[PDB]
Amino acid sequence: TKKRRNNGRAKKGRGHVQPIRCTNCARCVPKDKAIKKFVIRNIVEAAAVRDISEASVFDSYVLPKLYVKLHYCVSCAIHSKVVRNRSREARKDRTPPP
Amino acid sequence: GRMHAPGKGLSQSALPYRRSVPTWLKLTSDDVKEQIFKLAKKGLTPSQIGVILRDSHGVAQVRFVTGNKILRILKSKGLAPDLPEDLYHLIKKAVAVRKHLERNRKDKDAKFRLILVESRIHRLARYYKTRRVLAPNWKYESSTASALV
Amino acid sequence: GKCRGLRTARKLRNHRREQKWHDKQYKKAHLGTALKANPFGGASHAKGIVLEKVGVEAKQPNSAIRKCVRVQLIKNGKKITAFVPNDGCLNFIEENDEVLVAGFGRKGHAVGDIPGVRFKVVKVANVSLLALYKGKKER
Amino acid sequence: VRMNVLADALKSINNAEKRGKRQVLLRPCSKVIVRFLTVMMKHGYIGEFEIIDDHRAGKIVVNLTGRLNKCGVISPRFDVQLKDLEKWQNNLLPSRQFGFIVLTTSAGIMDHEEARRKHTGGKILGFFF
Amino acid sequence: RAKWRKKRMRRLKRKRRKMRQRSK
RNA sequence: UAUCAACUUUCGAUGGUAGGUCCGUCGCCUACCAUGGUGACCACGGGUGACGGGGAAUCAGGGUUCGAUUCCGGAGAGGGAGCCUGAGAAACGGCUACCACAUCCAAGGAAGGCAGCAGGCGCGCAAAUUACCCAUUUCCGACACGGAGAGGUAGUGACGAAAAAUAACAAUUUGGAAUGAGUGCAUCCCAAACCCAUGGGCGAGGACCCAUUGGAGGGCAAGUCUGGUGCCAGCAGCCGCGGUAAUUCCAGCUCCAAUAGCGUAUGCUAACGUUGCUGCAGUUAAAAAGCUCGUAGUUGGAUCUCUUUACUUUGAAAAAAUUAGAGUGUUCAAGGCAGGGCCCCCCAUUGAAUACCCCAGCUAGGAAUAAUGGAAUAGGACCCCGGGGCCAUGAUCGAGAGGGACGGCCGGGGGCAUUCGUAUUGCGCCGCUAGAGGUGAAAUUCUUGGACCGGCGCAAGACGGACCGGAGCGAAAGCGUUUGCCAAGAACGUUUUCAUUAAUCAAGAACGAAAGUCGGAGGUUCGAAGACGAUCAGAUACCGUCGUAGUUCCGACCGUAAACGAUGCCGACCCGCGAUCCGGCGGCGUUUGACCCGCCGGGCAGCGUUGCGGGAAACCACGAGUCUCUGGGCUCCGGGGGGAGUAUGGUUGCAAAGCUGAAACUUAAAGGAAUUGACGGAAGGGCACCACCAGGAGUG
RNA sequence: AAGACGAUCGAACUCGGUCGUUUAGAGGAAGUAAAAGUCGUAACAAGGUUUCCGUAGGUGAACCUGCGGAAGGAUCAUUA
Ligand SMILES: [Zn+2]
Repeated sequence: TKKRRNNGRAKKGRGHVQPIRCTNCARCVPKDKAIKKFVIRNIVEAAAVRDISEASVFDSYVLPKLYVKLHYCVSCAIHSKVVRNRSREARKDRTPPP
Repeated sequence: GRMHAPGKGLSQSALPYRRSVPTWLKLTSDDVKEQIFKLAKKGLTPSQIGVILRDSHGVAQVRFVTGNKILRILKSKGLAPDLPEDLYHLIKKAVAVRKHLERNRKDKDAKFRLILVESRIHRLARYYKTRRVLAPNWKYESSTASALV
Repeated sequence: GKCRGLRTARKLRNHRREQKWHDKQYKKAHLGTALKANPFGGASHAKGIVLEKVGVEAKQPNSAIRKCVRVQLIKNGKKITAFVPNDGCLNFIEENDEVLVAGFGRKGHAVGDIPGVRFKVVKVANVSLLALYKGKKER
Repeated sequence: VRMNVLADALKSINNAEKRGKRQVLLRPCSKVIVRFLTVMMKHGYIGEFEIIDDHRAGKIVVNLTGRLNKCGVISPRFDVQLKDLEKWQNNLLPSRQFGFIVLTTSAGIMDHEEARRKHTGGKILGFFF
Repeated sequence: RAKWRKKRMRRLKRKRRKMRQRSK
């Protein structure tokens, strides 16, 4: 039976999209079917940002961040706990989790 | 829907219920004929004849003032060609497509469109033959059509 | 959808003509096959000579030795397996004698827990097997 | 692309009647459609329809009274005689008490009871009950 | 896997052609 | 029946001329000439358990099947061929041959055709008596007379059909009372006999003058009855019954649709709307060709007193029988076409009819629908008198169909050439050092021949990220770095132009991801194959190192994908809202088109209601709605699951294989959707010193 | 009258071509029905390497892998 109206991808009005590669498994995943995850984290951890702050030779220097664009396949986005298996009625919620 | 194209677009003319001529038009039945004559001899198709008259001289429907349309006027005088201008541009497009295919060989979309252009030519000529407006021996040949443009 | 046009009597007739062949019960009765492969050749009964007395084992989940006989037809020389219907009537079967076999219920289909036997013997030695089972026509 | 104007006419009436509408707009008009509505209006299934007299195919706005159950066409227009007219009555009408089959005899468009009284058959257009 | 039933079938048909080719 | 697509003639195939021939026409034949005739509207070829029809069976309607079979027509007399006679035969219950078969011979010869009536053999599942007679019915001749196995009658006959016993009236078991079936005489009947039918006579109380056939678990009306048989024997069309308390089987009783019939096998019909024209299905159960073009075929926008076709009505025709069916008490009925009553009249010189007979042709109306068609260089309609006059002098459009022009565009549409960005990999130099690669772990491998790592670099080949979205474009496959070149396309705009030029489409064709194939270049990375390293009981794998073909480009092939929206195209109708895409339109503003509020037209989609419908449900407004209230048009395609996309044939291809495509046989399920449990090596939450943390005892 | 030339119709026979149809065959290779015996675990829960399509190669065996797909996936969703 058809589990999702969009078949688990964002292909509407098209016949084929460019496949991209995953991150933790390097699997060819379509661009619209990829599990996008824009990771933006500091270069230094919050537990070690104070040691780098006092060692900074300047007065006020904002530590930059790691802007990483990750792609996950369905089999890995669930194993990595990026996405979960929701209820039959909960799958229709396209709102990003807070 | 379109003949050899998808989509069911609706963009055409709507003639109003007024089967008359607006009073603010000062061009008589003979003055408009001279405008069609002076421009058809200049190398302008009847499709281009009504455009310039509508947009510069303000013509609405020559079929109301005159008992005949632009086609039956130029043919009664002898200023319009034998083959209609609609089929003329159908052959002109195929010439550009053929010349495009002669340089670019692996353009499959241009070759696909070439069949559609010719398909409308044969369907139109099939209506031309049964209407006695074209000779029954008239046949579109892609080799000899280059000089017809 | 189906063509409903007033001049589509030929299109409708030829379509139904070629689609009836996709029916199993129609194609088996309107082709050379299923008639020449049929040992009876389109007959209800047939006579034959008892060649062997073979006991075929029933299929799962049943367990019982179905008593049949390997009979060779006289009309075309084909060898079939007629099932001895009643109980203990296999002993009433004589060796190398004439038996009038007939179909076994379903037409050309094995009946019950028997694997492939689709024939049953009606008469034995020019007399009915049912009488031999009910103490009549002592032969 | 149309292949029938009476089919799209009675299809618009049948849908608007079931949707509870009081008036239905029929985009194409024709003398066969107008005489078809007259047979229904004469028997009390539709109201007074107004023909929009345009210099084109023409439009018709029918006043629906809700008394109609369904109006449909029989495509193609089969040739119905008088000996087989009783057959079409059992296949298209709900019962022998009501419902009419619109035939096109040589005397014009009429129902099946009028064609039997006039003792003449013709081509069948549709039905209504 | 129905695809390997098609893989073994094309492999059996290809062998039947070689047996039928040597009987020419 | 296309796994028969082209066919017919170097001997007639089509037509033309003349002639021959025959009763007569004709390529019927001959001769001279033409290159014709038929064909996707299915010719030709093949098959038929094919004589055709009238009809039969079954059917609500529509249909399906059957028709050797007594009537009509045709065909044949073992297979052919050729003749005689006659008005009529290519006759065979007449000949002449050959072929097949076979009889009598004295061995020289002669004589044979039961698919006529009986009968025999054979064949088989399958089908009567070497019977009696020209009376009916009629037929043949010289005919009142004679002849008829044509026919009539009887025997055999459970093909089948119509009537109709095995009691009844009583009693609480015995009384008569009523009648044949059977059994024996006349008469009738019959050409004689025979079955009857009739008159009396002889004729039943366990009225023994006796009814069986499948059943009794369910479907499906009838017993947890009785006993043994114990997954054995068996029962069972299907599901299923037996592994020592069987409602199934092996038997009794009893009971049940029954019934002089009743089971079984097979064909066929309904059941079956599981062949669907009426009237089915193709999102997920079997299924819309990957996509588009395209002829034949099929169906085609609106517009005319409210030239010929198709269509409807009427009559003759549209054999009889049969059927429907008026009429008639064959004791009734199946049937028959014949008879109730008054002493030679009386159903008014007793009957008595009719319908149906499809289709086609024929006969007399109507003019709705759908075609067709009369005037555009008017050889125009009429009247004049080959010149004029005369007419309202002759062209409907402007599709909520389409083509094209044209304007501003728009878009990953396509071809080709350039620009750029790195990265991976390879190499050189500079700098420091011993491990590095990789893995869950390990090892292969690279390494003081400087690996890995850092910089400056260099070279080659792929790729074109993030922007990039449930956004666009294209018929689909598919398409996103810059710039340039090239010719297309939808939508929108339009009082432009053309004026039904259409839609869908067997046959045919373009294109068609990837892999593969042939021929070159280039081979970075990846990487079929392959080697090796690990793991395991075993890995010919996943993991790792390395790497051929391949992956990249160029041309010719291959035409296959879960080519999917698992959902054909066109058209109408049928809900709402907020967004989004292109174009157009009109409105406060902000900003030098951008943004804001709307609206009209298509495009991808979404949400809500489907509890205005649909569906098995999941779900469906790119309808999967307007479907028993069934018919808008068209194409393709499905008929339980397997066998099997196999065999074979044709065909395409270099090959791999593509298209087309079976059967035997096997099977009672396969499958779809949904639900409750269980389970997961899935996720989440929660709980207990038989968990840990913190320790404390003790075990080992 | 027998008989004979020639023409014509033409059975039939001896050889061939073609079509239809019916059958033998050493051997080879499948299908189905049995018992499910051996081997391994391919699939069904993340079936323990997600499944599956097309294609190709390889492998005792189910299968493995590459390339391009599809969700009938365990994702209808992942943030300026
Ligand atoms: Zn991935």
